[PDB]
Amino acid sequence: METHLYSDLAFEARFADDEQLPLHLVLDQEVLSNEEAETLRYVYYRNVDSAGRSTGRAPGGDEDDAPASDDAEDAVGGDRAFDRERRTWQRACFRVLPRPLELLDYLRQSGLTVTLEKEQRVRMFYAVFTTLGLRCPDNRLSGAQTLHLRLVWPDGSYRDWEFLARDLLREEMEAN
Amino acid sequence: DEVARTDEWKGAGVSRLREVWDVQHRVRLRVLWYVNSFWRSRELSYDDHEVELYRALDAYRARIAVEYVLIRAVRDEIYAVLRRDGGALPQRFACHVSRNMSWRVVWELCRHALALWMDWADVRSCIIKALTPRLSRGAAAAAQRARRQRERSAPKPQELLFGPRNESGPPAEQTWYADVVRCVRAQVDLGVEVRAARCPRTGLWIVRDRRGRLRRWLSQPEVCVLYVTPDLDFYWVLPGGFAVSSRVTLHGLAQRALRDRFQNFEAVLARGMHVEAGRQEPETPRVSGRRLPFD
Amino acid sequence: AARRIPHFYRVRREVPRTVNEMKQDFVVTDFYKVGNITLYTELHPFFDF
Amino acid sequence: KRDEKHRHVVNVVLELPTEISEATHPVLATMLSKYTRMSSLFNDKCAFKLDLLRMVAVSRTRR
Amino acid sequence: VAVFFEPHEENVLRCPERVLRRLLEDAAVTMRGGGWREDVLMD
Amino acid sequence: SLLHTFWRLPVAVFFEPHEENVLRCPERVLRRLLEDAAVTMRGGD
Amino acid sequence: DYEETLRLFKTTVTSPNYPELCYLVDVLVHGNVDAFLLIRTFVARCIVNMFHTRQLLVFAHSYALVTLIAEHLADGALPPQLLFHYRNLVAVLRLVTRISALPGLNNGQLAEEPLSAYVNALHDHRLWPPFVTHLPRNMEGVQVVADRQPLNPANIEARHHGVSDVPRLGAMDADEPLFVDDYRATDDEWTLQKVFYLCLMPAMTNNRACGLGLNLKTLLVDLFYRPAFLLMPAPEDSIAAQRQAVGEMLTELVEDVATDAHTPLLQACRELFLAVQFVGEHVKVLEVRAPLDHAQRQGLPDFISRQHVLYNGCCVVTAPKTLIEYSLPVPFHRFYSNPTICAALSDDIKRYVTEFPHYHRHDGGFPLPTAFAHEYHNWLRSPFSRYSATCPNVLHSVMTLAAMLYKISPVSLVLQTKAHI
Repeated sequence: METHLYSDLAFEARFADDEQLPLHLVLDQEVLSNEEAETLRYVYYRNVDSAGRSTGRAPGGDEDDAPASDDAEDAVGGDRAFDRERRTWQRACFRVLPRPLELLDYLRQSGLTVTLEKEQRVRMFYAVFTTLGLRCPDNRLSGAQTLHLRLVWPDGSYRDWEFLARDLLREEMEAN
Repeated sequence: DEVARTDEWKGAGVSRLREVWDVQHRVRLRVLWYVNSFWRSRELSYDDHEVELYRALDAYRARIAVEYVLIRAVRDEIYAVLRRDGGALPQRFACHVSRNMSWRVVWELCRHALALWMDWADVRSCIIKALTPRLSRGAAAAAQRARRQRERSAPKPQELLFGPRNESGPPAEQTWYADVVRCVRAQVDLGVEVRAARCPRTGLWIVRDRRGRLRRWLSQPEVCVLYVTPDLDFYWVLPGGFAVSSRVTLHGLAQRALRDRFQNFEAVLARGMHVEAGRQEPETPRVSGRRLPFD
Repeated sequence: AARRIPHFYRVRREVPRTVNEMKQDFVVTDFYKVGNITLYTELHPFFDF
Repeated sequence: KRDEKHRHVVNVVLELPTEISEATHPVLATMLSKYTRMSSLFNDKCAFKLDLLRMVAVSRTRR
Repeated sequence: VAVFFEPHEENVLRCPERVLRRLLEDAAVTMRGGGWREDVLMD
Repeated sequence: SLLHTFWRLPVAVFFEPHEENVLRCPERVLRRLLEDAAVTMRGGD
Repeated sequence: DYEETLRLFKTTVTSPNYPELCYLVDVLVHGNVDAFLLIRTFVARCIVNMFHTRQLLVFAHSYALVTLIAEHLADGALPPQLLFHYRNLVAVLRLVTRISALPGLNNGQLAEEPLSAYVNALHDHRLWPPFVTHLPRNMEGVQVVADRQPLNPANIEARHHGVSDVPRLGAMDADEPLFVDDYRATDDEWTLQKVFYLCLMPAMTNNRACGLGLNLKTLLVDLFYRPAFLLMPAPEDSIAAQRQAVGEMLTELVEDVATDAHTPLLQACRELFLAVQFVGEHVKVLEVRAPLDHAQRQGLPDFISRQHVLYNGCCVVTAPKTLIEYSLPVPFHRFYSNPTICAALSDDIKRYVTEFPHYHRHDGGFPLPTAFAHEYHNWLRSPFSRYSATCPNVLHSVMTLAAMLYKISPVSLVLQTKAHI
């Protein structure tokens, strides 16, 4: 749970420049296997706006909008395009808990107090705690914003999923 | 004395626990909300106008189609070149054949195989695996170097007699990826790795297992195979080694879409990695539940 | 699945026999002989290979 | 007009003989209102026939 | 004893016109039908 | 349908399947494969 | 001593003249207590007639019917000896569940589970009976799949008996929503059901049973949609008139088996008709995915056990003959894949077996479809099928199959070594 606290402080420190707010997640056997959880190297996230444009690219478009050319010597705008694409991903902190646990009981074993509307227990073989940043530049955030989650393992393989802001925030934002 | 942020973070605690699925409903994860997050103090506005969601869904649809449009491009190219040459196709892979065979039924089996491959092709097909290394950064420079080596003029006697070694050409054995479709019991194997070399006596292609054994599915009548080379040349081969040859064009897609869909990842320095590049890695820094933690 | 069951048998092709099934027809004494092909898989009492 | 809808759903969907009608069968009369609102599934007459059968059965039970 | 013709570069296989027209009509069907998989996923 | 051939005469085969590929199959097997694939393919707003 | 009852069970489950009406009653009742209570009088007459005129105890093929007959028809509706046969069957199940656990040492619990669940898979809730009638109360770590993905609570729908439910009847052939009976199976009856289907049935039948589903939508429409049943009063003119009234299918199914000197054919068919309002849906096959317990998960923690079960179906011992058109054979388990029944019910399977006569055997060597053919991920593998193929039809064979289900985990090891087994 230290990862969530540190990430909250870090995002608070960076909010003036980044305009990204923190989002705390828990992962278990429903998203990754035990081996994948034991060998995880990095977690990366990307912000995508309502128009399908990634945050890290130029607002007015790029040379990348042009069609590809089938020329091996050109690759696909090779080095410059590779640099532009890599630039849009951002790295997040994470910690792995490799043994079966009950989440609420674990949180109460730490210093946290827990008070839910319904206190149903949730049991998981393992847990990965990570925090992702969601971008809100205008101090407004649109429900159509999309967020991507990437997990990377030592051999360089990766797995991607994407989420849209409505599912993440519908009742939570309406509550505030 | 003052109070630390960690103490109030602990005492304030959480009050939320919610399950969120991804857009395609493949994966479910839980979100925790802390009542002491700085998220609370901001003056935040939120709105979900319908047209923005509609546009977002259209963009998401566009993101998914990138692989399937490429597969369809390969298929319609196959049909176009087949129409262009009037259905007459030459042997390109080494295999012995007999004039007494009823080639009409193997034509019919080829048609069935085309239908089945189009039914089963996926993101893990040989096309995507073959083009993915092209997106790596070293790829463009390597292609420039290969072209400059390929077309240099013949050495004069001086350079043969004096100075450096002769510049080595490309290796004779190549690495290809293939999609294998079997009809008799419907089964398609996508993205299989194969080694291709050209026979000396006749300039045909010979394909081998990565362990060196000969791949034998030219001899099996019920299977057709699609090969893709790193130069993005593809062969659609029906048994007997007779093939349909064309190039995998991809100018129907923007650079951004292909690139951001499946550009390869590149690592950053972390625990256990040598600071020098290319060194032999030590053991992987696993964190495990079988053992006591090292501390 | 229930409707597709006839379609599986519609094609008259036999299927390979699984290795675990092949182990069952050796008698108690010739299981240990060199004629038992499957011995290279019998590594652990509690697990299958 | 509910008359045309009732006659259609009685003579085409249910395919009932002329001997049995809405006047003679109170269960059918009660069921007609529900069936009319479901204009689809009319190509699947078996669902309506089976539902009528089970409604008659539940009518005859001792409860 | 079975006898075979050994491989070469100039030996070709020819499609009869019936099979060719069947393939072409299948191509037209596939082109116009538009049963694209991304549509299925988004549906 | 019939293939054209460069070599005017055929040759016998003296090699095992693990070193050179040969397309050989009886006519009956070809017909059976054809019909089995035919039913399989179909088996697979 | 239950030798006589088990002998009669052996002779009835292997008889080729087992009346196919029982399968129809089984699929209609489908373990519903209210459905059985209405049908009770029909079952008593059917049992007495079928025992007297044919030397075999009837409705023995179904666990639910056997238990319901045992508990509900003990009031005096049956002669004492037949009731005692059914009581002996349920007592045999109790004896098996007595041997399966270790009562002298199975106190306590470990990681939320009874210590008995660690010892024998017969008590573990992750193992399902091959034929399922209700969902289990315990699903704490198990997923069930109907089409492609595990069923969420949103995808599970509750049946509504006794009221109009035509949209459900329209969806009978669909797969994504699963309709349940609003009951849930307790752990004890779950274990007893597993005993009946995994231990008793294959031991007595020697792998010659099979599962089938009935197209009961069309079947019931073709069977009961008559003026005789529609104009049922809140006419028994003559036998021939009743034959013409009920139709050929019903007069073949019911007449000599369920009618009586005090109950003509027409009112017997009317009695059968009253069960229709429960009906249920068509047959479907479900896949069960479950990681093992926290002791068996030490090695290979990513292993997911795959397991296939039959819903809305029934276990049959003979191929039905009157209901051939409406019957579908479902070979889904190495205990229930009898090639003879499948060949009788399906022409494609008949051609397949004709082409490959060696597949006709009953030792589990008959090829299952590729969907079901996951040998290594199943709980029961080849040795079970071989033993049930060779075993004699005696009480001991049941208990041997029960004891083969003892688990391998270290907890099971310490438990059963401490008992000096």
